[PDB]
Formats: sequence, structure tokens, C-alpha cells
Amino acid sequence: MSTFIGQLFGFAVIVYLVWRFIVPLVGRLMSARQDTVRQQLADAAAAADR
Amino acid sequence: RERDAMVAKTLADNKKSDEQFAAAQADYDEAMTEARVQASSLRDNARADGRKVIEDA
Repeated sequence: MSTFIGQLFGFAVIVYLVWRFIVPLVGRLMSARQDTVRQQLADAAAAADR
Repeated sequence: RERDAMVAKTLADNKKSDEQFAAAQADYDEAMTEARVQASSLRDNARADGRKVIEDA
């Protein structure tokens, strides 16, 4: 099958693209945005503490 | 709605935290100054009616 082998020869470079560049980046960002609300709920705990 | 309420109450209970901290010294000083004017209201009445009896004796 030529057309399928070609289109997924492309698909390979596409998700190589995504696994090298983009999802590491959104991993950075969503890790940060999870860290923020995590820290703020920890801060609420510390506030009831105080 | 719960997150903004959450950190809103958080800063609000920091507010309440140091306001209670201040109230500590507030009525501490209140109590002990009451005690001072009590301890000197007493022992001055004592001196006064002391002179009462000094003079009538």
C-alpha cells in the first residue's frame, strides 16, 4: 500500500515534531499552572493554620 | 467561584489573624491597666482612712 505508507511516513514526522517540541512545552506550562493552584490551596491551609 | 472565594477568605483570614493578634495585646493591656488603677485605688483608700483614724485618735 503506497498512499498509506506515505501518509503515515508523514504522520511519523508529525508526531516526532510534537514529542520533541510542543507537548514538552505545554507540559512545562500546565505543570506551572497546576503548581500555582496547588500552592494556593497550601496557602489556604496555612491561613487556617495561622 | 470557589477558588476566588477561597483565596478571598484566605486574605480575609490573614486580616482576621493579625487583628486577633492585636486584640491579644489590646485587652491584655486593658486588663493589666485595670489592675494597676485597682491596686492604686486600693492602698490609697487605705492611706486615706488611715489618716481618718490618725486624726480622730
